[PDB]
Amino acid sequence: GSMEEYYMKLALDLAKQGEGQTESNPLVGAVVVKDGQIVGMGAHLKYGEAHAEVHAIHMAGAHAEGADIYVTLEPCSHYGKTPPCAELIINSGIKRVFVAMRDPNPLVAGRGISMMKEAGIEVREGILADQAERLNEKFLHFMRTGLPYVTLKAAASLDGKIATSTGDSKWITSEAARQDAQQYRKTHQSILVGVGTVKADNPSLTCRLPNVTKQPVRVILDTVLSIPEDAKVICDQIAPTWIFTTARADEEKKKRLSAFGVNIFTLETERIQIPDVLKILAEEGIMSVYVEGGSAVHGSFVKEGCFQEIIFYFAPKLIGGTHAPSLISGEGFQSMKDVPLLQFTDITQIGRDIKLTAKPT
Amino acid sequence: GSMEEYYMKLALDLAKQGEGQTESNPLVGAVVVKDGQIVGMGAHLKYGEAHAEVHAIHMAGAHAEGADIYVTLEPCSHYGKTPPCAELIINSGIKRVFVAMRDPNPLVAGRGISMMKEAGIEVREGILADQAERLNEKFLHFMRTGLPYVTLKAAASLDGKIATSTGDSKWITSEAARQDAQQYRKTHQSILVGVGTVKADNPSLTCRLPNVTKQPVRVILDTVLSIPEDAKVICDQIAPTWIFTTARADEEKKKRLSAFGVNIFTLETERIQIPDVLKILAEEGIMSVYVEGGSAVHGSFVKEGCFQEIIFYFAPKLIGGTHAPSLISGEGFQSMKDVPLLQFTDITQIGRDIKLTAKPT
Amino acid sequence: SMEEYYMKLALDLAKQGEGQTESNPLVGAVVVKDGQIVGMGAHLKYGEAHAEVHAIHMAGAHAEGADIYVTLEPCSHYGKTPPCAELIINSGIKRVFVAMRDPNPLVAGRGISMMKEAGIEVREGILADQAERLNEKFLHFMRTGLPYVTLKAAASLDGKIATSTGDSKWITSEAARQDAQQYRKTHQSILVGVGTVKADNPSLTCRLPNVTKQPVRVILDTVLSIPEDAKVICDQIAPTWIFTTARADEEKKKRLSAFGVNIFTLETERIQIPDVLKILAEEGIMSVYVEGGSAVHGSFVKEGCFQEIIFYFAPKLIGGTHAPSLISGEGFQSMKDVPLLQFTDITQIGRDIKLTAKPTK
Amino acid sequence: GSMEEYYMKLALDLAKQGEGQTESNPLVGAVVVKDGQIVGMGAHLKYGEAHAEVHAIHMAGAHAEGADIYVTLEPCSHYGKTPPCAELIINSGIKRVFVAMRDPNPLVAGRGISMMKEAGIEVREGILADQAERLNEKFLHFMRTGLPYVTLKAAASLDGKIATSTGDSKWITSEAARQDAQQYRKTHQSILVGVGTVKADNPSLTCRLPNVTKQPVRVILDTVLSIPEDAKVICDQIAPTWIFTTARADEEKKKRLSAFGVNIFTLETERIQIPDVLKILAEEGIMSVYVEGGSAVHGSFVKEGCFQEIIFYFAPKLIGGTHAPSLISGEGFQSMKDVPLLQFTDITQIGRDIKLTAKPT
Ligand SMILES: Nc1c(/N=C/[C@H](O)[C@H](O)[C@H](O)COP(=O)(O)O)[nH]c(=O)[nH]c1=O
Ligand SMILES: Nc1c(/N=C/[C@H](O)[C@H](O)[C@H](O)COP(=O)(O)O)[nH]c(=O)[nH]c1=O
Ligand SMILES: Nc1c(/N=C/[C@H](O)[C@H](O)[C@H](O)COP(=O)(O)O)[nH]c(=O)[nH]c1=O
Ligand SMILES: Nc1c(/N=C/[C@H](O)[C@H](O)[C@H](O)COP(=O)(O)O)[nH]c(=O)[nH]c1=O
Ligand SMILES: Nc1c(N[C@@H]2O[C@H](COP(=O)(O)O)[C@@H](O)[C@H]2O)[nH]c(=O)[nH]c1=O
Ligand SMILES: Nc1c(N[C@@H]2O[C@H](COP(=O)(O)O)[C@@H](O)[C@H]2O)[nH]c(=O)[nH]c1=O
Ligand SMILES: Nc1c(N[C@@H]2O[C@H](COP(=O)(O)O)[C@@H](O)[C@H]2O)[nH]c(=O)[nH]c1=O
Ligand SMILES: [Zn+2]
Ligand SMILES: [Zn+2]
Ligand SMILES: [Zn+2]
Ligand SMILES: [Zn+2]
Repeated sequence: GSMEEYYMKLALDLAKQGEGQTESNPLVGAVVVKDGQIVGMGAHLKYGEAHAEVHAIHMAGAHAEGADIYVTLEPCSHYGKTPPCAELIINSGIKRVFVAMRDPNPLVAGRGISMMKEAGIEVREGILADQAERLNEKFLHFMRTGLPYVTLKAAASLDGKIATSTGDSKWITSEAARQDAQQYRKTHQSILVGVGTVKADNPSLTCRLPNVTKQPVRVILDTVLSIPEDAKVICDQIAPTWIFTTARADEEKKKRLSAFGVNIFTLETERIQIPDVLKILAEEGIMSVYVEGGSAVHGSFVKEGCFQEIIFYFAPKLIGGTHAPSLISGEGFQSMKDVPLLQFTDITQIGRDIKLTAKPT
Repeated sequence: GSMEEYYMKLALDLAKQGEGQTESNPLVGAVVVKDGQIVGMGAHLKYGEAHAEVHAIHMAGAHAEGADIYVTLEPCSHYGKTPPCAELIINSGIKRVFVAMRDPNPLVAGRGISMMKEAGIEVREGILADQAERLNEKFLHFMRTGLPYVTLKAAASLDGKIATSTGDSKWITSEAARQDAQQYRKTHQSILVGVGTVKADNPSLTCRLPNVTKQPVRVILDTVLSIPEDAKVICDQIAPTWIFTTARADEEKKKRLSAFGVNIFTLETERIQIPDVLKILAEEGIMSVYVEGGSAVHGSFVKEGCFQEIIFYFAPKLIGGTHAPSLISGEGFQSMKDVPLLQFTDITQIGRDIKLTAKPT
Repeated sequence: SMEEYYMKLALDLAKQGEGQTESNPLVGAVVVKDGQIVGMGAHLKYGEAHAEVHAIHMAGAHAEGADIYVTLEPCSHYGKTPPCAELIINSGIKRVFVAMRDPNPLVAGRGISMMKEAGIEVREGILADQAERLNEKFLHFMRTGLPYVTLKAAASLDGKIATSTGDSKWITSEAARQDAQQYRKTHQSILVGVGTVKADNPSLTCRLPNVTKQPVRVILDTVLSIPEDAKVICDQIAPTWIFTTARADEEKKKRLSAFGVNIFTLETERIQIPDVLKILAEEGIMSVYVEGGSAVHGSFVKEGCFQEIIFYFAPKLIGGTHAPSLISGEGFQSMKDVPLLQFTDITQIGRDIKLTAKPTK
Repeated sequence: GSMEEYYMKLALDLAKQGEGQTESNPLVGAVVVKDGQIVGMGAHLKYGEAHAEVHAIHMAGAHAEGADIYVTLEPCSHYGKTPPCAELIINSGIKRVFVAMRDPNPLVAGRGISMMKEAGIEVREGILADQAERLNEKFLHFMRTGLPYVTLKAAASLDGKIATSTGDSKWITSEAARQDAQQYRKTHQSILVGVGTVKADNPSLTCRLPNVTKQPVRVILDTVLSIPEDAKVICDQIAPTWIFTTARADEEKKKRLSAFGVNIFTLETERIQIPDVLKILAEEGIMSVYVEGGSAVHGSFVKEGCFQEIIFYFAPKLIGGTHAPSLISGEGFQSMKDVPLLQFTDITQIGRDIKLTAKPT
């Protein structure tokens, strides 16, 4: 093993400790070494609070002076919700710093390294950038593309059906699978679904796990605003509800809905385009979207190539039926030469079910 | 551990040396031990020829006197193509017999143990029973139930499509996967497909893997003989071809295909009944069937509940589209409370694709 | 179990302070609030903030109502600053998880009761074994009052530490000697009899990639016949302490003191191991890595003063009736008087085999 | 991964089944393959009985005509206890022959391969020669060197003492490891010790494992024939007892013992030389010798380099004692550069003891 590597490693593991506590902020670890001895360690633990460097340097005490510091992400240079870390590093008299990777965030891009270099501080980057990458996939993708990180999820029988030819779907996959699916209602800032789902299952789309601290944004794709006005996603006040329609939506009805706190987004088109929906979500602050329902909705996402992750749960059952609804509705790909290739990322059993996850290639 | 278990293990390993050589006969092994030494070893190597016991007892010679013998399957007691092995055992002076499991057929079951018990021989049962069962899974099924061991095989995209909405399916699963499937055209006595597949692809349905001892019987399902005599099995019958048709199956055709070697069967009904087909083959000495033909065919087998194994190859590809052929078509179950629950027995990544195999409860 | 997850994190945090705490034990601490990790800490510098202090300070306001996991009983005495148990009480923490109690019989349980008395819930035992391993040597020193002793020896497969001519330069491999180097990092002192210094003139220094400190080199030299030009007396690389008796020459002791050598004069005719151990403890040496000295080893064994024994065997055979064996000296008279040890580990390093054993109770 | 070597692996496995029934004869296996099918199998199961090729060809019946045969050893062409199998192969109609390795008996070797080739049989050879070599390690050694295959076994403390300075040896290693030691008194044709080991233990050197059959030859090294007139070996009558002595052997006493069944070999040297006794022993048919003698005896064997294998049993104990006897005494090597390098073969714990086995390189 290496020594500069052991330190960046410790920083990555320190980073993991904030997983799911930092909301929109990324996971970050910081470890200060002075005279070959660890004197400070830190991690971003809570959104809106001290960053990793702040904790590490404050712990470092007076050994901060002339010491080294390893950060999994480049020290921020902006005056946002927290003061600049780059500034804290230079004002604490840190000799040299090691950054695993640059913060793609528009208002920090490379700016944090320049701010420390011009102050004489030696900056080195690259150490374990691969794992630093695996640490904040969503945040990163969002900062680099401007579009939310999209995950598509569906449950189905082993022969690919999502219900019988009569629409029965009461028990396709076990409770263990459903419970596993709930994790995603936490790693994602929003749950996305078509109104067909609301009309059919009148879901709560809210997370029913333990660490309830910030319900996810519930997005509804409703082309002609036919959503039932009595629906949970409208009269439960449990979480933010955003609906996307077109000019074909009824003005009066549209006024009644916002009266309940629902935020409507009227698209200047005839058929809700997925790409416009994503861009708008990104612009409102949504960094991740968990697309749960609408085989047609999944179809639009798959056809336009707007997904980073695909997650299917297969049950050891066979539904059959020529007219039984399949996993992906909509247009579809004409011939094989046009169908995109994906790669399986994880195959794991959950109860009696199988969970296959794949990603674009 | 146990020495008894070692001998039975050895017998089991000897039995396998005849795989794919014993035809309809089950694999069987035997080892004779005298005064703690191995003096005889044997297995069934050729159909219609000596059984394991005949080989082992011969090799043992005078050592068979007062010795023990371990056999994987109950020693025959009838008069097929070899005199009763129980008699051979009795007259060799063998004192004790270790039997893994009894004979499948309900009429000849235990008749062997009884004879030997009558002659004063000690018969022990159960040692490595489970492994003996796996060695002749299909055979044991045939005898025990009176019907073929059915295996349904299919390959589809991750979203369960057998082809694009425009019939294209030229590239779904990897060649490595297509290759892994060939191992089934070797372990099954028959391969079954529907005429739909015949005219759509014009398959050979022949085992290409290195072993070429005999040709899996090519069973085709037709209803009116729309099968293009212009190709496939018809032309150059590399192996036996059997077609199941219905009364209204023309006349000049029915007696025209018999002109080659095609054995045409004709069902009474107007609707080809699966349970009738499996019974017909069971009569024809076919002990196992490998079904890969059309989604409809699989649908029938599934609705009828006539299958012991399901093997699905999933490619990391999303074909999508409504009207894109799915894995199983036809009737299917309308109520989710009527969908039979199966169990996954093996997950295996093959090339880029995933191989799922489930068996019924 | 989240309990174990948090203690494990506290344990891993404690490790970061290895070799940086002098006589202070390694300790980790993590503060959890509403299911979230809000504070982390470990003792990193001798004479500086304890783990509980870093963790609690990081937790900030979140400490109120929070949970804290600590690998060792929080101190409870009143020195320059408030004890850690008092800190916890003040911060508003409602539950404490302690892996193990203070080793000092006079303090054990003191911090616990101090915290319960303030209405705080205290749970003990979580990962005690690991918390025990973390400070093994420290714990032993604190419990018995003597240093933790490891005896190490390299020898041919037949028990010889050199040929009959004294030739021993490399019986074991480079890899094996490099491995043994590790114990020079984990012990505060390395010990040998003068014989080793006369025969091999070793430096007895720790030459690992990272060495912020050198272990005290202790020499047992009855008559003070050590060569004044030996490395241990001239390299100035590490402290060198010698134990002699009254037979030692005063002017020589003066010459050696001028070189920085620490000489202890025992009031006995022979050097007693129990006395040197006692004097080393009085000087603060909690661990001793004993190598050179078949006679030295013999004394440590006959007196029963070792906690662990490590033998490196080489795939070699050196004969010799006069070749030196592993443990010279008196030895046990009868096989019923020989204490039974227990193999703790068996590993192969390069072409050699490393065996470690510890006595039994 | 080829069928070519699968068949040979099989033959090897078949041959393994006669282990410890072969006696002097080597374990051999044969597989007859006709038109891609295993039609016959065999192995040498009993001494003086049929060779592998016999059983296999018989079982192959008429399928032997124009078939192949894989043998783990060159088919014998001489008339020993049974006729020539090479003759058999030919007269059977078999055309190809795969031999794994040629015969060791120089005069009796080569012929087989030649005898066959002379009949038009294509003889390929070398397949799995590696495995075939370990199968009969001792046998091949004896035939290739004319010397017995030697094994040195010893049981000592972890510090290399085989007794206390009092001579007390009342069990260093556990009974479990003592029983593990018995296995060798079953696989070696003779067990050897020095007279010292007799007039200080009066062992019987007899075997005590189920199915004892023949009892190994007991060889004693007695320089002056001072062996006690009454000793379990002299008068037990359990097993043969050979003694090697010199000129200084009392003629009277020599005669007495000869009347008791003891065969005496007098050497014309002043001291007994291992190479001479190993030469005599081979001449008398002894192919292997288990040496547990004494440290002096082991020293002689090591010094001469007269051993193929060394097995040491170490107990989790420290005996100590500068005068306690060591593992290998005698002259031994003066310089580490002179010391021969061995290689660790196997490391296995037996109860609380450790069993090390090594071989010269
Ligand atoms: N039918 C199945 C699923 N289907 C469930 C529906 O998608 C349903 O709309 C959501 O679970 C509603 O979320 P909630 O009311 O807010 O807790 N999901 C599964 O994982 N397996 C199945 O078998
Ligand atoms: N289209 C695919 C499959 N398609 C299977 C079809 O039924 C096809 O007609 C038969 O496999 C043809 O057999 P033959 O080699 O001509 O004798 N099967 C697969 O495992 N993967 C696919 O992509
Ligand atoms: N004789 C052998 C050993 N001998 C150990 C002696 O005590 C030797 O003086 C020290 O290891 C020298 O250490 P230094 O590098 O000068 O600081 N130790 C080993 O690991 N293998 C052997 O063969
Ligand atoms: N002393 C020990 C051994 N002692 C080995 C001696 O060679 C001893 O004479 C023989 O094992 C005696 O066998 P028998 O009485 O003739 O059946 N061998 C061991 O493996 N462990 C020990 O502790
Ligand atoms: N969490 C984190 C960083 N976060 C960077 O700062 C943004 C958050 O800024 P703020 O509004 O002040 O909280 C986020 O967008 C990211 O680009 N930087 C590094 O200093 N170390 C840290 O631990
Ligand atoms: N092959 C085999 C057995 N086969 C038993 O006999 C049937 C075959 O009978 P036969 O027509 O005479 O070959 C098969 O149905 C099974 O129940 N029995 C055991 O004696 N040992 C053997 O090796
Ligand atoms: N056991 C064995 C062979 N044994 C070879 O024959 C010798 C034994 O001869 P015999 O005295 O007749 O049993 C032995 O020295 C070995 O070299 N040869 C091969 O034919 N196949 C066999 O299975
Ligand atoms: Zn910052
Ligand atoms: Zn039979
Ligand atoms: Zn404290
Ligand atoms: Zn032969």
